[PDB]
Amino acid sequence: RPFTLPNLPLSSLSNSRAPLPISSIGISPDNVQSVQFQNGRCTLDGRLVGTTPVSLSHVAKIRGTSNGTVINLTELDGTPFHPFEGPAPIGFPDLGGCDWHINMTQFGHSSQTQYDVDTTPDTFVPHLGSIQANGIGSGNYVGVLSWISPPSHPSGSQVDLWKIPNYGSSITEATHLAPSVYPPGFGEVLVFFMSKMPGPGAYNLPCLLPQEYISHLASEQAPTVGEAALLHYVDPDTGRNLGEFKAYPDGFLTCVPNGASSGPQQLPINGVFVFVSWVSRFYQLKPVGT
Amino acid sequence: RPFTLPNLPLSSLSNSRAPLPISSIGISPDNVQSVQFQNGRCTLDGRLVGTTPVSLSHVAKIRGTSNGTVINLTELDGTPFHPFEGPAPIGFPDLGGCDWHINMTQFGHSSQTQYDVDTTPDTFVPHLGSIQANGIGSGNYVGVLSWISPPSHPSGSQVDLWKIPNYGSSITEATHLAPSVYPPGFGEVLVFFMSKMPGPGAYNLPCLLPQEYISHLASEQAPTVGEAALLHYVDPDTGRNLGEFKAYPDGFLTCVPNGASSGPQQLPINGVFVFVSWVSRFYQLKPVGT
Amino acid sequence: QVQLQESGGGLVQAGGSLRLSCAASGRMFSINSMGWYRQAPGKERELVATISEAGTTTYADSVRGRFTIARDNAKNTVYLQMNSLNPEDTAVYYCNAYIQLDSTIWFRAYWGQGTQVTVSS
Amino acid sequence: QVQLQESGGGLVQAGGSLRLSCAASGRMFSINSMGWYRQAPGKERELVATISEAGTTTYADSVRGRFTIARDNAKNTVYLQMNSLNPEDTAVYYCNAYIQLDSTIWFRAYWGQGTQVTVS
Ligand SMILES: C[C@@H]1O[C@@H](O[C@H]2[C@H](O[C@H]3[C@H](O)[C@@H](O)[C@@H](O)O[C@@H]3CO)O[C@H](CO)[C@H](O)[C@@H]2O)[C@@H](O)[C@H](O)[C@@H]1O
Ligand SMILES: C[C@@H]1O[C@@H](O[C@H]2[C@H](O[C@H]3[C@H](O)[C@@H](O)[C@@H](O)O[C@@H]3CO)O[C@H](CO)[C@H](O)[C@@H]2O)[C@@H](O)[C@H](O)[C@@H]1O
Repeated sequence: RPFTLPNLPLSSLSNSRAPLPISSIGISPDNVQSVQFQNGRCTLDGRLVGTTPVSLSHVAKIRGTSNGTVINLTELDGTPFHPFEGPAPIGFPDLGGCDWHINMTQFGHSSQTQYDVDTTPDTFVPHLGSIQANGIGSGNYVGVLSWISPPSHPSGSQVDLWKIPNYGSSITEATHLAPSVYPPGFGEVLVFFMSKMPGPGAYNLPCLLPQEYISHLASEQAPTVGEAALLHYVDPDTGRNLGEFKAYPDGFLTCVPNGASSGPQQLPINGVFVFVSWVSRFYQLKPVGT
Repeated sequence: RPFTLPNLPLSSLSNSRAPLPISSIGISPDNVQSVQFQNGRCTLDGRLVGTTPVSLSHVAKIRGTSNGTVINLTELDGTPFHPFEGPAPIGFPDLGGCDWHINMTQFGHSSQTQYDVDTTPDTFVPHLGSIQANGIGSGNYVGVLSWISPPSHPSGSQVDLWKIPNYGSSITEATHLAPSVYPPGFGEVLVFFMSKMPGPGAYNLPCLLPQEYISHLASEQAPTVGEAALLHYVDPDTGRNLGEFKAYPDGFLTCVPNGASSGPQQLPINGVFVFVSWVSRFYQLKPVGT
Repeated sequence: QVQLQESGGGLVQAGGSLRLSCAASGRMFSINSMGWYRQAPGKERELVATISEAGTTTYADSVRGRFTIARDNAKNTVYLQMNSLNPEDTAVYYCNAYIQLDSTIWFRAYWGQGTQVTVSS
Repeated sequence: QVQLQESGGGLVQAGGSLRLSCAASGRMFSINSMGWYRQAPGKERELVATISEAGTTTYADSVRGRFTIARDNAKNTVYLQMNSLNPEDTAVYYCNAYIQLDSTIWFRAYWGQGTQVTVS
C-alpha cells in the first residue's frame, strides 16, 4: 500500500491532545529541545503509541469511579485499566504545566461538575489508576478536558504545555512512557499543530499530529518503505507548493524554517500535506521562509 | 480511486452527532420511518451534507457572543455565519426531542457555564444566527454539548433522539435542511451507530455514519461507481463475515435484519466494515440474523 | 406557513365577560398544546391557560375559576371565555401553539398577532 | 528512585534550638521549591517554611522570627533552624520538594519520611 496522508486542509482538522480545532502551525521555543507527548503519537505505519486513541472521542477524557476520596480510573468504555502497560488509560490528558478543569457527567443522572486537577500532588497516580477526587462525590463519571489555568504548584509558574505530567512515580522508567521526540539535527525543527485552549490566558496547545492523521495512519497501515517521507504543504485552491517537510517514521514532521518570524508559523492553515516520495533521513530540505 | 472504508473497529470510532464513542449498532423503532439528521451526513464520494463538519472537534458545538438576551452565532472559527445556506452554523447540534446542556468556555477567561437550551421557543432561530441566551451573561463563548435531559416542551415528553430540532421557521423549506433518509424497503432497514449520551435516562444517540468514516470519505473522494456498495461486517481477529450490508450513495447503510432481537443490534462492535464490490440497488442481501 | 389567527376581545366593564378564539392553519404534521398568554405594557408575558390535545387544562393562579379554556381539535381552534373580569386583566392576549412541522422534526412554539382586552372601572 | 531523606529533630526544652536537614537524591532534572511542613496531634498538615531555588523564603506566621530556612543547591539539601521552640511546635515535621524527573515532564511533590520534634 502506497503511503498517503489525508487530503484535508489543516484548518478542518483537530488537535490530538484535546478536542480542539487546529488554528496554526508552530515551532517550539528555543529552550524546548525535545517533547514527550503521550497523546497524538502514531507511527507512519499506523502503530498507536503512548496513550493515543484512534478517535477524538477518546482524547483528553477520563473515566472512573469516585468514592469521595479518590477516583479509581478505568478505560473510557468501563473496562479495567491495567497498570504497568502504559502511563495512564487510553486518552488520559497529557497536558503538563497547567491545572486541568474536567467537565464530569454521568450516565443516568443529571448535571455536570467541574473537576479541578492539580497534577503535582502525591495523590496524582494515574499510572496506578488513582487520582485525588478533590471534592467529586461518589459515582461513576466520564470527564472531558474543558479549560486550563496556571499550575497551582509551583506557585506562580507560567503555563507550559510543552510538558507532560508526572504520571505518579519517582523513577522515569516505572511509568512506561512513550519515548521522547527529538529534533533530528542539521537545522531541522519539529513542527507542531497548535490549538487555542480556553482559560485565563492566550493558551496554545501543541501536538505532533492532527487526530485525523492518526486514524488515517492507523487504518492505512502503510509499510514505511523509506527512512523519511518528503512532504509538500500545498495550497488546495492553486496547487502550489508552500514548503517541503519531512515526516519521520516515529510519527512527527520537521522542516528547516530559516526564521521563526518568517517560516512555518507564518504559513496559512488552509493547506494540505501531500506525500511526495521516500527520501533519506539526511535529505536536506529547502527552507520554508527567509 | 477504489472506494474504501476505514480499516478500524467500530468500537474505536465516534458518533457524528456528538463527541461520543460508538457502543452499539442499532435499528430504529417501527414507528421511525425516516430520519433527517443534519450532522453525520456525507456522500460516498465525500460531499459533506447539512451542517456536517470534517472533524469531531466541530461536532455539536456552538460559538457566539451573548448580550444577556440573545447569543449571536458565528461559525466555530469566529467568521460570520451567513443565514439561508443551511439550518445552522457548521457543527451546530441537531438533537431533537430533548433539552441541551452546553458547556460554555471562553478564550482568555476562567470558568465554564452550563447553557440550558430549549429548542422550542420562538427565540430559537439558529438558521438566522440567533438563539436565546437564557441567563448566559455578555461575552464571547465556545460551547460543546455536554449532556441532555427530557424536553421542556411539550411538558412530559420522552427524549426522542430520532428527531432534529426546528431550526426556527414556520415553513419547513425555509431552513434548507439536508433531505430526509428513508429505509429503501423490501426488508432493508437503516443501520445506525449508537452512543450512550449522559443525562437522567438511558439515552442512546443514533447516527448514520461514524465521524471517522466522514473524514475518510471527504478525503478519499472516490467516485461512486455503482448504485450501492456491498459491504461485509468482518471480525478482524478471525476474518469471518458476520453479515452483508449495503451503503447507499447518499451516505447511509442498510441491512436485512430478520429480527430486532436477532440481527445487527446483536452484532459485536469490534468488527470492521469492508467494501466488497459495487452492486445494483436491487441487490438482495442475505439476512444478518435468524 | 403556520398561522395563528385570533378573534374576540375588546372593551368590557369590570365584572363583565369576554370570549377569545384562535385558529391554527397551515401545513403541519402535528399540534400539541394550545394556550393563551397575556402581556400588559411594561410587564412580562405570563401564562393564562393552556389545553393539551387530550383536553387536559392548566390555568394561572390569578384566573382559575374565572376563565375557561376549550378546544376543537377538528378545526385546530382554542377558546378562552373570561368571566368576572377586573381591571388587572387588561392586557394584550396572545394565542400560542406547539406545532410539529414534519415527522422528522421537533416541536416549535408559534404565536398569534395579539388581541387587546380592556377592562374599565 | 527520587528520595527525600530527613535528619535532625528530637526532644528539647522549651526555648531551646533544633536543626532539621533534608537531602534529595536520585536521578532528577531540576528541583524548584523546597520546604518544611508539620502536623501536630489532632491537626492537619500545615506549612512551616519554603525556599525557592533563587533563595526566596516564605514563613508561616506562627514561626516567623524564630525559624530560619536555608538551602544548598549544590547538595540539593534544605535546612530548617528552629530557635525559641515552644510547646506549640511539637509535631511531625516533613520535608517537601517539587522535582522534575526529566526535562520533558512537569513537577511532582515529594515528601520526606517525617521526623518528630517534641518540646517538653
Ligand atoms: C476560577 C477558579 O479557577 C480554578 O482555580 C485556579 C485558581 O483560580 C483562582 C484565581 O486565579 C483568582 O483570581 C481567584 O479568583 O481565586 C481563584 C481560586 O483560587 O488559580 C490557581 C493559580 O493561582 C490555579 O490556576 C487554580 O486552578 C479552578 O480550580 C476553580 O475551581 C475556579 O474555577
Ligand atoms: C438538573 C437540571 O436539569 C436541567 O433542567 C431540566 C429540568 O430538571 C428538573 C428536574 O427534572 C427536576 O427533578 C428538578 O430537579 O428540577 C429540575 C429543574 O427544573 O427538567 C426539565 C423537564 O421537566 C428539563 O429536562 C430541563 O432541561 C437544567 O436545565 C437545569 O439547569 C438543571 O441542571
